[PDB]
Amino acid sequence: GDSVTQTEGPVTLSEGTSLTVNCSYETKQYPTLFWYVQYPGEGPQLLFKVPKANEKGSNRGFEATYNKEATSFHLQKASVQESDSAVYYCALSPSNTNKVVFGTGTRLQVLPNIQNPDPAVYQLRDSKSSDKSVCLFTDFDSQTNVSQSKDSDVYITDKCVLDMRSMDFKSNSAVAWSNKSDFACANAFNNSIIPEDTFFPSP
Amino acid sequence: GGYRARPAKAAAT
Amino acid sequence: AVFQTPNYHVTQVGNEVSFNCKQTLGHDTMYWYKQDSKKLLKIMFSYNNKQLIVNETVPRRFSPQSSDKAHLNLRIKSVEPEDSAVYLCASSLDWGVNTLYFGAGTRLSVLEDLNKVFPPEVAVFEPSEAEISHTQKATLVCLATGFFPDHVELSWWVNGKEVHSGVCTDPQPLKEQPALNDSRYALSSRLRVSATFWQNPRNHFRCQVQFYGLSENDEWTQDRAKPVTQIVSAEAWGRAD
Amino acid sequence: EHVIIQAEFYLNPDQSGEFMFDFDGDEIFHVDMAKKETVWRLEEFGRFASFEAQGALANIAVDKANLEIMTKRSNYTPITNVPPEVTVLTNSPVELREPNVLICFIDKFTPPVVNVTWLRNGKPVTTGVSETVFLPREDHLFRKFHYLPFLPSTEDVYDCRVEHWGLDEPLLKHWEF
Amino acid sequence: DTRPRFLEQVKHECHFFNGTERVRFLDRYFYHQEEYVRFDSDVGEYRAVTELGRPDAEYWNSQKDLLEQKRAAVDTYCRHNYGVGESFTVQRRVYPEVTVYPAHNLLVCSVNGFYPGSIEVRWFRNGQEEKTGVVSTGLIQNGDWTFQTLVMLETVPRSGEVYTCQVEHPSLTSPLTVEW
Ligand SMILES: *[C@@H]1O[C@H](CO)[C@@H](O)[C@H](O)[C@H]1NC(C)=O
Ligand SMILES: *[C@@H]1O[C@H](CO)[C@@H](O)[C@H](O)[C@H]1NC(C)=O
Ligand SMILES: *[C@@H]1O[C@H](CO)[C@@H](O)[C@H](O)[C@H]1NC(C)=O
Repeated sequence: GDSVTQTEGPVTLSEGTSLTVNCSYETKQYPTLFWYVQYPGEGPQLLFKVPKANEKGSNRGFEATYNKEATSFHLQKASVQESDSAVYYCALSPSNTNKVVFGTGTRLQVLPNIQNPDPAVYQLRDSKSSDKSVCLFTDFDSQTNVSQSKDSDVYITDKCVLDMRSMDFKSNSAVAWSNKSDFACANAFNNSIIPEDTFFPSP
Repeated sequence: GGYRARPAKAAAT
Repeated sequence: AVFQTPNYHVTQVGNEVSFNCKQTLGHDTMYWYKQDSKKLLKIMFSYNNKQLIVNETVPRRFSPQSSDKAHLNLRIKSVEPEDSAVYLCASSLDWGVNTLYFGAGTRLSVLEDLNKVFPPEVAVFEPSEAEISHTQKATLVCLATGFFPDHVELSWWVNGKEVHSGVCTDPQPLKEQPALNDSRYALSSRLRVSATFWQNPRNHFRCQVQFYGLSENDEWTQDRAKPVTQIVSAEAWGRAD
Repeated sequence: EHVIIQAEFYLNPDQSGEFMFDFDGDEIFHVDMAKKETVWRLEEFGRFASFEAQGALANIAVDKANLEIMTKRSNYTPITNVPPEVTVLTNSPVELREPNVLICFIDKFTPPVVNVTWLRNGKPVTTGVSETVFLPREDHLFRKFHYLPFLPSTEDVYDCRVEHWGLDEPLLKHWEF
Repeated sequence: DTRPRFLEQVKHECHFFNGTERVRFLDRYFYHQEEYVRFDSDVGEYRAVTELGRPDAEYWNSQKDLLEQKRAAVDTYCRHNYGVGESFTVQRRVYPEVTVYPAHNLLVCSVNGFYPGSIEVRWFRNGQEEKTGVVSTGLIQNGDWTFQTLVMLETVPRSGEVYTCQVEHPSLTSPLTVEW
């Protein structure tokens, strides 16, 4: 019956890049089209809607054209911000009754452009109320991809963007830990392709 | 074509 | 607004679960949607002024109910493991084509064996002295490990107040044993401050993980403490060196 | 130039409702509440247009709940009966042994509940008779059409008997020749 | 059966002038036959016609998306339904049957089974129209999307002068004439 097909898989862009989320629909009635955005920790939320056949919708820099001839509703934005990281839903509903068909949402992850990269792998400790010792790979630019550990007793998380707002500072960081005695921070991120200038202090 | 219905609104209680 | 309860719920196969929703927009039509890990958003029921219009769900397993136009409740008679999902409540002005207004969502986890539910173990790790002398910054790391299901809310507390700046928490956990189906999870979080702030002994840092688990009414027949909804924390004070 | 009206009503305690579209005084379609089907006034209309009957059932359900609310607001003041004006005529000039149709026209009445029966020589006739649903009016009373296709004869005599609560005895309109 | 009856009525009216060029929309609610609340496309909001509808007008106007929906109703509901059935309602034309017979100091012209109801019927004496003694039954709606009308002529049927009934209908490009 009524169908909606939008871009598959996660989309990862650096901020400032032009975004295009393709949406194609197939319906026998005359529908109204929607875009819904779902920010982390919230529910879906109306971005915009276009009731008539060849108009344009826009909100928060996003824009999509109801293309009746092509049966498309492609979402576009000329310069994505880091605040746009969310799941975007292309939705269809006939104009005579509210039967809303959603597509498989596309997760958009917008990464910051790190101005002054300073990649390094540090070791942390605690009150040793935990037999682990964590390693921290931090201050690398957004190009670096953190590979998941292929050792069963070694755990590596993915890169995470924290924002120190008072000083306009963004940084990436990934964490690796293990209880093995031969686990060291020098070999913790061998699975990944890290910058050659990465800084390893003498612990 | 497909006819269309203005929906009935629920009155205030 | 659209309000849903509960936010989280974990239960065993064959149990009964009850969801409740209220919308304050004055709308006539309310909806229940099922959202899975694959981010597919499919309708289950739609009510318009206490009358059921749409039913796309498995017959005889669910039991919606609406005594009022602003209330829409869902009941699952026997939960199967495939019912684990996020259930969203929505409202629209009437049954005609309209904007949908959603609630926050109810995360349901249906498990075959309630003995695989574990609370997290929380540990905080003090900043590296090398990072302090190289970047003049200090980032603490929090490890919440060994918990199941994935019903946690991590937060950082500096001097008794919750902080959000300088905080990054993993959007997804990582399975400790990715092979097993009901593997226990791990979660990391970082709090980064200036070096002078961490080097003040009068500053107190606490990582807190809110775990959502069982209830005091739940039958627990094991040697462990019951993995009830609980808060697990780890703390660290600043260090002049 | 033109007027299109979507007319709905629900009546208590009879628990009866209708949903119809009106174009310049004629019915485009109505929704059969029992069958949950769209019923076009002219069969050809169903080939060029369509209507989702489920939307009508939803609207009638809202009018039923609203009626209980509106009845409370008025402190349970009932409808005042209004008797109908019945007129019997023929859609063509009558000719002996030439098929034709008698039209019983019930007009200016409320509530929309009627017992209409055709009488040929004082005896009821139900073979071939047709009827319209209750049609709206600008004064918000109702009107209705009943059709008896007949073959004109000098022997036969016809009558339209209408029973309403605004009347006492039934109203009976005559036609012969 | 003499128990009281209670009637609720809802009329969603679409009024068109010069086709879809000028459109008025009316969302009307009735208790028995009294209008208690009404949305007028020209007003832009629900207003209570009587104090019986005072609670609904204030409640409905406050609902989110209500005014945007109702103010768009002329384009989204009235103009849409116009084109859904324009080909068999506005454009419907049925040509009429014209029958002339006496009934005899009265000659009658019977026009039957035409659509739309706009019609003009004249009576010619011989070559000039008799505008005196003509009575019309009016426009009668058969209820089956056809109309009929009866024009009478209180004339003296004198042999040798022809009598012609002339009808004019939007279904015909030229007038229709029938001679006795
Ligand atoms: C309704 O009207 C009657 C008088 O006809 C009055 O006695 C009564 O108090 C009013 N209210 C109710 C709720 O009956
Ligand atoms: C129609 O006839 C039934 C059968 O006796 C009766 O109950 C009902 O009151 C009648 N309705 C009217 C309007 O006369
Ligand atoms: C009706 O609208 C059309 C639109 O162009 C116009 O040409 C025409 O003159 C209008 N008719 C009247 C009577 O205003």
